[PDB]
Amino acid sequence: NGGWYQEVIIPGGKDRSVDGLVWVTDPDEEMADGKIIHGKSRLFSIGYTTTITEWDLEKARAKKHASGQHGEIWCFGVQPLPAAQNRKLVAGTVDGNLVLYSIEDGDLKFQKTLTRTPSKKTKFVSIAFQSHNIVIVGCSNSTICAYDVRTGTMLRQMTLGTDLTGGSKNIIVWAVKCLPNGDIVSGDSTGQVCIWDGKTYTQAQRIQSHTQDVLCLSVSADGSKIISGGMDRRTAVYEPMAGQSGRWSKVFHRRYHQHDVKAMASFEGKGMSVVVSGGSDASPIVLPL
Amino acid sequence: LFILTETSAGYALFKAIKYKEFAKFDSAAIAVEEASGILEGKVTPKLASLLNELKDEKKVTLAVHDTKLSNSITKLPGINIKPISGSMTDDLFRAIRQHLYNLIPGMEPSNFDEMNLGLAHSLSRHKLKFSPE
Amino acid sequence: IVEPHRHKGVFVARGGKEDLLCTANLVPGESVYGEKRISVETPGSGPDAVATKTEYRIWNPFRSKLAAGILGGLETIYMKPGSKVLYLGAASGTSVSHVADIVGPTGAVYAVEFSHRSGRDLINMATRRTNVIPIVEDARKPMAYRMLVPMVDVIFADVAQPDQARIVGINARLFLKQGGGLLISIKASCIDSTAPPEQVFASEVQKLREDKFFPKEQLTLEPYERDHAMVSCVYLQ
Amino acid sequence: TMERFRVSPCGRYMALVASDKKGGGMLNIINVGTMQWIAQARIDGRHGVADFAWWSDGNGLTIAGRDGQVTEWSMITRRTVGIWRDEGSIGGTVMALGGRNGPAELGGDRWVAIGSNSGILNVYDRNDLIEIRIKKYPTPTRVFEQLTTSISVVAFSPDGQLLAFGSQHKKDALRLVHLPSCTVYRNWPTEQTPLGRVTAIAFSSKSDVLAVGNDVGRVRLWEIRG
Amino acid sequence: LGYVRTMRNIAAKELKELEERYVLAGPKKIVFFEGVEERQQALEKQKARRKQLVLEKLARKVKAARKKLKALADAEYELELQQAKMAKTATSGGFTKSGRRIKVRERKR
Amino acid sequence: KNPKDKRVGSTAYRVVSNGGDPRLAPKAKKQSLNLKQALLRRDRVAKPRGGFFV
Amino acid sequence: SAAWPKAEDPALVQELLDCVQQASHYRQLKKGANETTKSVNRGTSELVILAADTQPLSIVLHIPLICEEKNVPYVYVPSKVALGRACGVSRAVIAVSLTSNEASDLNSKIRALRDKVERLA
RNA sequence: GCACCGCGCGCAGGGGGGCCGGCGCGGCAUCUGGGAAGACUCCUAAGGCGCAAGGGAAUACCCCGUGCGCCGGGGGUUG
Repeated sequence: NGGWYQEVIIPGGKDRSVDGLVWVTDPDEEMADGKIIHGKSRLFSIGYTTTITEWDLEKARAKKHASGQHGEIWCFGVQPLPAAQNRKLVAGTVDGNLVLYSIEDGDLKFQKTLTRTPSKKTKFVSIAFQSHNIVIVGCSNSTICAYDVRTGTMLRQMTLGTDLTGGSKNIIVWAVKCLPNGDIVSGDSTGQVCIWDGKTYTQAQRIQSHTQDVLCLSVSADGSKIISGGMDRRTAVYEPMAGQSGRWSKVFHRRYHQHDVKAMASFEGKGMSVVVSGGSDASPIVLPL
Repeated sequence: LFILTETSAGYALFKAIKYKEFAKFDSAAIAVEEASGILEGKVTPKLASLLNELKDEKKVTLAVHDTKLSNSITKLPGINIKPISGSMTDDLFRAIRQHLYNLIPGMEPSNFDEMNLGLAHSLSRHKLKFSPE
Repeated sequence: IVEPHRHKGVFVARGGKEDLLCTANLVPGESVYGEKRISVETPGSGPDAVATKTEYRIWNPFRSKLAAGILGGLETIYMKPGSKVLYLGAASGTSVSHVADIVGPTGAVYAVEFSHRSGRDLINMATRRTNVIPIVEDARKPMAYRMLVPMVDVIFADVAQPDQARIVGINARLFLKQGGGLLISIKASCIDSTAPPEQVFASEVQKLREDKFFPKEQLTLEPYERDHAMVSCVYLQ
Repeated sequence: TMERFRVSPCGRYMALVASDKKGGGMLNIINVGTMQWIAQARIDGRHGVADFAWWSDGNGLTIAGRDGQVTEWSMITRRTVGIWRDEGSIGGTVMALGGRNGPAELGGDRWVAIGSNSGILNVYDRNDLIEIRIKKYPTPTRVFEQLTTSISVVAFSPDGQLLAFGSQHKKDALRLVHLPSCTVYRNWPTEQTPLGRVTAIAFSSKSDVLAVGNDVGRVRLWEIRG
Repeated sequence: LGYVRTMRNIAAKELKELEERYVLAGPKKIVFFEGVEERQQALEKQKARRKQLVLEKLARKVKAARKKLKALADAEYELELQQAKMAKTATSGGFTKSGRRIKVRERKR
Repeated sequence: KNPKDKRVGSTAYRVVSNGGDPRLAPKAKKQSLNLKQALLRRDRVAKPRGGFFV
Repeated sequence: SAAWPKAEDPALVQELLDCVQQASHYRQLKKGANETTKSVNRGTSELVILAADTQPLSIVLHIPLICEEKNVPYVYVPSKVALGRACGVSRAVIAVSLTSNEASDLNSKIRALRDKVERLA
């Protein structure tokens, strides 16, 4: 409740990094008498390898490893709740193939591969789920693909243009996330933030916000605020424009960090709405949301 | 510790290390009905004649490695003892079939694999008519 | 002239310009899929000079995965006449007939093939040779033929699925003996068609090794096929 | 560039295709009276935007890109109404949009005509796109395969009774089509009708005069009389 | 064209049979070990003209059969280009004798 | 690390190696870590690093 | 259904139909189910593209058997009309088969395209 | 083994290192060259291409104006 006490540090070895972190929290189970068993929360990570690691916070070391024959995993996420005991991780990678791992009953194993891109030069850099069965992935070849997890099919390939600010024509969608009403918010290599329609999968807005590329996004739990953190050490806050629906605009920006803002995540509960942004200056900055 | 073993012919039970009892069968076209009855987990006469004791449940245990068969024979009220699923029970149901040469002088002093072959042919041709030609 | 090879149950036929592989036909006077066969007698019949007793079916390594391993330098094949081999991926009864002729009448080969047309030709082959039993079931579901298959000695595995090591893993946890044998044929263009095949094969060997096999050897099938490996390994010993 | 544009029929807006292909084309929409940017409509394709057409009431516009994706994009909600696909188009070249008494929420134009690079021009009744949901695979009212080279021009009559579509790359490759019957007129053009290599066509405001201008630089005029 | 197609089918069957016979006549193998000790023990255990003529003969037969199949395949391709050059309408395919490649972009109506 | 393989000329004898990662973490691929940086610094150059120093 | 190596990605479908159009201009293409079957049986065929919009789908299902016997890659595009006017036919073509030769930029495109089809499989 | 009043040299090879310099394989945001390339673009010109004969030669290469065809330019009023 505003104390921010650092409890445990579990260090990895030499030549070992951590790129993505995902908690998997089960829903509230109920006993025979009306007592509440809360969700057991398991921590998964990737380390710029082909291996998803599950961490044991009780023993303060790594619990499990899973790996399939594919490239290095660059982004992953846990499928949201609509099933109940059958939840699955979806992981994008370098060479393209969206691998899909299974987690149930204390297990982490490489289940299958949904699809892969035709072009071998498509690298998957960010992933976010719109619903239980629709996965929105950003790619390096200027696309935001929207796959469907059950059959593994492809709903639509959203695209973005060249960057006309410098060279290097391929834009890179560094962070996608999904609003609660269905829209998709995506920060990319131009420092833009695009608002994509949820039903049609076309863009509805381009908001030029940053100068260098937007590296991480965060979306409020009720869908009212968007926080964008870029490589120009800049954090920008957007609220919807009054009147027309689906139109966002940048309320204000400020440079909170001293290097780029590589990751941030939000929390809103028990009288505490924060968003914690960690960058490359090792200082996690907590903003009130 | 009642274990439930299903071969192509019959069943065995090793509750007290060493084998305790059995149930034998041979050479009928109701063997494929037994086969479908454990493809689902339905009522089975060999199953019921095995699990029918007269006293009570004396300790609620029946070790069957497939969870589907376990929670389909949980629902039968004929004996109301509740079974257990495969709690990584590899050692039991692997060692009994590797050391099943010890069992063969007990219930069927013979080689019963010809009806295993016949049931395999019957099931495979049943599925080849399920994909009809 | 016919000699037996180093592998028991496998024969070679030698001539002035050729060297062919062959097996001892369990049903003499009968061929299966259009294969050449040689009649040889045991010596002691000079006045008659009729090739009466032994009929040998020529094993074709261009249609067999296992026969491409034996001519490649497979040190053991883990099976002798009288063993028990589970054949995973029996495509229309091509190699499983030669495996049945290797294991003989006191051996038995359990063929598993999910695909229905190859199941049709497999059962129409398997009617004659009685030492095979065919199972038309998905190899990714071993509890559907757990009643039908007893404990085996060798698992042969030629199935074109990306979770080939997982299929081998569940079938070996349910059917292979302690200290058993596994001969698996790995297809790189089936598992990952973009990585180097050495890397694909090394990842499959590592998956078996964490799946509690012991990789003894690996050899490529590359005068005969393209980007195919054969891993010969033992189970728990 | 500012080469390709379309002014709205109400005269208030004007859309310009932005020269940025990269697997999907956008077009910037400009208020006519003040000459300022007011919107932008982006579609996904392979080479961008083949053509587009404003709706008849003047709000939205239908953007037919290359590789067959056609997109109805409204001006009121300022996002995409829907996306459908031309039937079997390996790549679109031109589109036109005309008639009256169409669907009320899709601009009120009845017919859309999309001509591909093979030579085939499909004509769809726009009351068949509504399944606001658009069918992802509508069927054409009529597929015209009379011209063999890529369809370069297409133009509806302003009262929505004629449709003239022509290819530039053949001498005298122009056809004239009745609507709603979708039948090619067989009596004109004949073997000796001096069309030339047709580069632009234009129907009159009362639709009494067809003007055809070729690659030599000669306009010729034809009274339409029914 | 029909005659060249039948001769190409016969010659392709001959090439397949001859290449099978040549392979049957004449970092490949990897053996794994648990440790350097077992690897060195196996290395201790490793420390403990007719075919040339007939394989050169089969190799010359294989090269002549490949030349024959390549010649018949080039003949069949040249005859398909002759069909394209003599079609009743303008069809793409083939080079002119000036060198410029024929390509018509009309559709077959 | 791992002992390098020894080739007789036809076959290759190699020690298996998985003794690097017991329970700790898998070692990050330096080729993939430098690729994500090269997507972050595309054509852009660094500013001069420190103060007055050779 | 029975069209399991389906090409669903529109970028890959556009690449397949562009290579079909280039082979059609090179006269390196066999159009139709019977001509496709003849090219696959004779073994001159490098890649084979079937269409999944066939109204009885079972009239092109024999070609996967011959391609499994001859080890050539087959792939399914969505629309047979698109395949037809990609070849330049003005009819609906349900199966097409594009062949190989000695040395071509088209042959390099064929090798890359069957690599992409093997990525689908 | 050579010098038993010496360093060192000729040679077998056991392991690890400087991972210094090359080679091979793989990815590589861009940049450079080539091919293909959009059909508004180029398509060599008001003409050209093909097939089959005929005639001549630097005799491997080619050139020229008869019979069938395929386009193109120009001209061109609901045939």
